Amino acid sequence: GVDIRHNKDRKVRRKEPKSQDIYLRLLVKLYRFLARRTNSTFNQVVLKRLFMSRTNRPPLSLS
Amino acid sequence: NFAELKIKRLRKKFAQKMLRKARRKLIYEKAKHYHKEYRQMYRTEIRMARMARKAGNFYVPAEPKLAFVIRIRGINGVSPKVRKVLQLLRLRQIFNGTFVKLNKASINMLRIVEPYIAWGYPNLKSVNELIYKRGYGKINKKRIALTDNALIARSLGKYGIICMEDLIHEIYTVGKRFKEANNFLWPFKLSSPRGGMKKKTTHFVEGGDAGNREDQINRLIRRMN
Amino acid sequence: NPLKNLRIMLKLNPYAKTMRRNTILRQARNHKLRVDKAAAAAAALQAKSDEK
Amino acid sequence: KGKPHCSRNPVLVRGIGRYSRSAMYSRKAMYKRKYSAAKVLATVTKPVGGDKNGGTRVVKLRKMPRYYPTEDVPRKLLSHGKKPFSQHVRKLRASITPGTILIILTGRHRGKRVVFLKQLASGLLLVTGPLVLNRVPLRRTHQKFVIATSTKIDISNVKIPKHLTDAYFKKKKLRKPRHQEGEIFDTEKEKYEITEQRKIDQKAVDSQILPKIKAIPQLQGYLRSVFALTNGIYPHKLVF
RNA sequence: CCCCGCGGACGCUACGCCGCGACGAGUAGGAGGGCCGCUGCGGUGAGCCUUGAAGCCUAGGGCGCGGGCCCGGGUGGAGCCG
RNA sequence: GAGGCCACGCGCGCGUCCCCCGAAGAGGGGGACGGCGGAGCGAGCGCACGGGGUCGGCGGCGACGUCGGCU
RNA sequence: CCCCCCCGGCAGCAGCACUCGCCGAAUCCCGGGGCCGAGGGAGCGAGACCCGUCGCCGCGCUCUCCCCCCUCGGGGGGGCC
Ligand SMILES: [Mg+2]
Ligand SMILES: [Mg+2]
Ligand SMILES: [Mg+2]
Ligand SMILES: [Mg+2]
Ligand SMILES: [Mg+2]
Ligand SMILES: [Mg+2]
Ligand SMILES: [Mg+2]
Ligand SMILES: [Mg+2]
Repeated sequence: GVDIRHNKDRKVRRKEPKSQDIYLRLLVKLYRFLARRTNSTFNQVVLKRLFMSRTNRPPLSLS
Repeated sequence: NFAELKIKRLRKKFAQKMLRKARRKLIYEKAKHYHKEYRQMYRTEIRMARMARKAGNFYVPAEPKLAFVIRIRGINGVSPKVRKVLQLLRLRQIFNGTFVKLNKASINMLRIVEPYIAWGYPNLKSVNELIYKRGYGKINKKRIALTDNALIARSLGKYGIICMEDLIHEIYTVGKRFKEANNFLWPFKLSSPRGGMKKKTTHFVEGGDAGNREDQINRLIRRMN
Repeated sequence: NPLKNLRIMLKLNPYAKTMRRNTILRQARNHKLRVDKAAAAAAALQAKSDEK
Repeated sequence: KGKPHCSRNPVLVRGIGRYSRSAMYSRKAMYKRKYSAAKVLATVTKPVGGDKNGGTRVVKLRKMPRYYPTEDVPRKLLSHGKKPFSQHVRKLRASITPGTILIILTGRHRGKRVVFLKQLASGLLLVTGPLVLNRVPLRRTHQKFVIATSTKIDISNVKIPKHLTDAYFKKKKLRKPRHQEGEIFDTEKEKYEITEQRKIDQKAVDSQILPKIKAIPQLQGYLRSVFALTNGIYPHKLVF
């Protein structure tokens, strides 16, 4: 037996969009490839934002 | 451009091979120098004791600066302070071993977890056996076996430790980067002591196994791994 | 396992080969010296017992 | 090219040479042997013959496969060892020296005492407890399944024939060419035949082993007897 | 400038495939997955079926950790399933 | 001056130290070390304590009696 | 028999006359029994084509020349400044 705690083992985060939008899934494929094969952290941020929900992607006003 | 690119790849491979050869020669000579240092220290202790006895005085050796700590009791019914100190020593399992740099703070922690551990002062042979047979690195939070020197070099080369011999030297003679070298090592997962223990529930000085046995930790290690 | 696998130990520490070779040569020399010294002691005993 | 030389680095322990890198450099004289600078036709042209068939034909060897299976198996990795049985080193127990009396533990010659002659290329022992004594011909046996006793005869300076090899003693079979389905019994030839060559070899070996057996008293009686376990005796307490 | 050879395994349902490391008790309770199961509806299988459906029986052969499922034999006689 | 060890082995020029004569203790002639200086390249066979097992080893037995089927 | 000697000498030496230790950079060699064999495209090279005998690591021989010791070209050694 090992003296560890298992309540925080599974990190709760989006690994994919919960949406079934096929266009969104295609561009998630594109940015998954770009984030994997480039060192640009911008691609990583964009991919994790694509995974997000609508409340986590609020609309941006023109102003 | 085919001949030119062949020349380019041959030159690159040859430069890489020469670099590997130079690094291997450096590793060999560092190990030789470490051997010289070890025998110098071992003979120096004997010589100092001899001159003190010739003069009729007493030579008190330096208090040991390295300890090996083995957790001997299990994980059931442990008080919170003992549990916390064992976690800070990285002994979360029975028959787990860890090298500890000895000072006031570490010794007081060892006193706190005294009933749960057996600790002592390992010798050069014990350090060699532990690192070579059961040495695993914490590389990218993974337990990776130390099967190549490149694994040590990629994680500790910024500190000058680039081989098994450098790691063993830093562990044995407690160097400047002992904390980094020791935390790089995964805690040793030792077997059950072959031949059994005396009594895990009492102290070593009262016929048991817990607490500080001075240099009998080497006997324990030989039976342990 | 190094300490059991010679080439694995040499991969991790190339100086182990020269240490091991020096140890083997030294042990052979010391064994020969002790054997010769014991044989000389036995021959001296034979001479001092059958010196006539 | 030059004549191959001996190793010049004597082995003192397996994997370790007696001399160091610089010592072997000086022994090899690498200081002056320094060097800086300086197929098979796949297709064959054949005259096809016949008028206006062109000149010749460029016929390739190893034509491409006619058929491909629906799926294959990936090739294995590489193991840097695992030599074939013919290249294995053959180990012999120190108690088995030429002329030792052995005890057979398995087979139809179970419990018989035979004479050891030599180890063969496969590590199998060649024995002949002489056929006039206990009906054991020149025959192979396995050193794992024998007991080496302490009694020995000096079978030095006797001539074991050179053709007595593993290929010589290998079993022979008849079945099964020109026959696929068994409606008529192919049980013929099942009577193994002792070859005249085998009889000649047996006579030649025994004619020079027997006088040395008769040289010591009642060893022939010992070889005629078979080994057995009496109810009082135990193999771990027995000196062989 | 490849060519005496015109040739060169598999893969990548990307919701896929592959690698490495650590870990695995569980009531009340929470969550995920279910190519677990029942009934009916929209699609689809140029699906199955009187040369035998459903159901049932079976010392028959198996698959899955499991929920369960497939196939053989018998009975049955008109519907059934992915 | 009648042994052991070295994971020491190309030249040229540069530096550092040591040696000789030193006719200003100038100037040349020699050793040792170098991490210094603009210029491409070793290949060819093997053995293996070498990124997880192979044999390029073998034997016996097989239809109305036996072989295999951990369910 | 015990102690001090004016002082010892020789051999051995934690003894292969089993009195009493701690050890191994001051440590190596060999052998036996048991359990196991997971993985499966490792080729910067020829532009691969018989199934990559491959990488790292440790070695041997040749592209130099003399000899030495056994076999009858083969095997085993000393090197060669
Ligand atoms: Mg567990
Ligand atoms: Mg839990
Ligand atoms: Mg308890
Ligand atoms: Mg036991
Ligand atoms: Mg208690
Ligand atoms: Mg659970
Ligand atoms: Mg001793
Ligand atoms: Mg396998």
